[PDB]
Amino acid sequence: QMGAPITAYAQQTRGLLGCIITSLTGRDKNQVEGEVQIVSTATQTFLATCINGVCWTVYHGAGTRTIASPKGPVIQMYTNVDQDLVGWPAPQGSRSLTPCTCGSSDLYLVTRHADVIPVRRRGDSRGSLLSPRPISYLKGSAGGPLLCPAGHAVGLFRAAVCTRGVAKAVDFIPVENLETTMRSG
Amino acid sequence: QVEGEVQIVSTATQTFLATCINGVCWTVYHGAGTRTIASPKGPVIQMYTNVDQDLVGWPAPQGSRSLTPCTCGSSDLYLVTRHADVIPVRRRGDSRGSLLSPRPISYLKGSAGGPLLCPAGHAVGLFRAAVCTRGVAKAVDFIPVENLETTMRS
Amino acid sequence: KKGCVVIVGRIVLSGKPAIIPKK
Amino acid sequence: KGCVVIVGRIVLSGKPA
Ligand code: NA
Ligand code: NA
Ligand SMILES: [Zn+2]
Ligand SMILES: [Zn+2]
Repeated sequence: QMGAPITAYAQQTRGLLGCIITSLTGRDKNQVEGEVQIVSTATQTFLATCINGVCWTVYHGAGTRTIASPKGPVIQMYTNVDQDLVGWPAPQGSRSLTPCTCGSSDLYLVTRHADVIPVRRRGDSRGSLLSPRPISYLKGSAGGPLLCPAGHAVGLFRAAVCTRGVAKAVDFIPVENLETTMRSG
Repeated sequence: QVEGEVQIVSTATQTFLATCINGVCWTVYHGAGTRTIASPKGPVIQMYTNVDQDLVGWPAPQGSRSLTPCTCGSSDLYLVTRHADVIPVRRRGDSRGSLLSPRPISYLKGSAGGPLLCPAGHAVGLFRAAVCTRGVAKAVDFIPVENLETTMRS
Repeated sequence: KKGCVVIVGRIVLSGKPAIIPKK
Repeated sequence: KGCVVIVGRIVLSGKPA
């Protein structure tokens, strides 16, 4: 692989109207590809990351919603309001990332525009942008992955740390919280 | 239409690479010289010419995309060849890097002007020349992105 | 009930540098 | 003198058509 070097591309698969209809029916026949899915509700759009066969995203984006699938709506396998996590089984066709095991502190955040931005880990759930960006550049990226140099999942982007519309750091959900969530359940 | 950051270019005598960074399509002077670049509307003249840094640039052509410069300072580089091969390179200095696994010189041939990327896929520099020992490339000379930025500011 | 979350796109990290095929 | 001509393109992410 996912890194060395990390590169990403985005592809749009559904328009506004199609999204609404699919949201109501809960039946999505579109083919799936990739590690990260760009997802949307009626009020917002964000990201969902596949890790170890599970499609994870932020609770603040997905709430308790089901996910549209070829077989109709799919209920979440995991839910953790306190940790701001939700997980569904990874859609057929998707590819999963695997958790980081190298403990690196040099992270790379993948945006909804498929840009890769370097992030220096400063704590369990925070990292600073090497080069700050306007908050608009990060909008709709929550639920997206923070990868280590080897392209393995270190955490999921939760919220930016802004000051005057400028993102200087990011709060993220470390992979560890995913395990804790899966055991809770 | 899919866009590329890297162009495979050629003159009547040689073939090499060009990389788009910051709206500019850059390459090596030793390859392009003072030449213009072709376009559907005729020749386009160089925007920049830096013989000393062995650098030249034209406006980014159609079907291209600009690559972001590296700002992480990593020493783990990755050189992209004209064949789309990725060569891991360890940064040894401002404009120098050693291949993790040496390659026959032919493997790098025609790649000058191509990019050296960091772990984030950003531009650390442009491949300038292979450093060879009896037909084996063990290191590379490159133009740091900083030089590109400087050239523009000029 | 509420409506479903819907996949409207995807981001692919597994792609490697490639020469763009000439149509 | 002759122009430099573009004979091909490379996309770093591998994005397909
Ligand atoms: Na990639
Ligand atoms: Na990208
Ligand atoms: Zn790792
Ligand atoms: Zn970098």
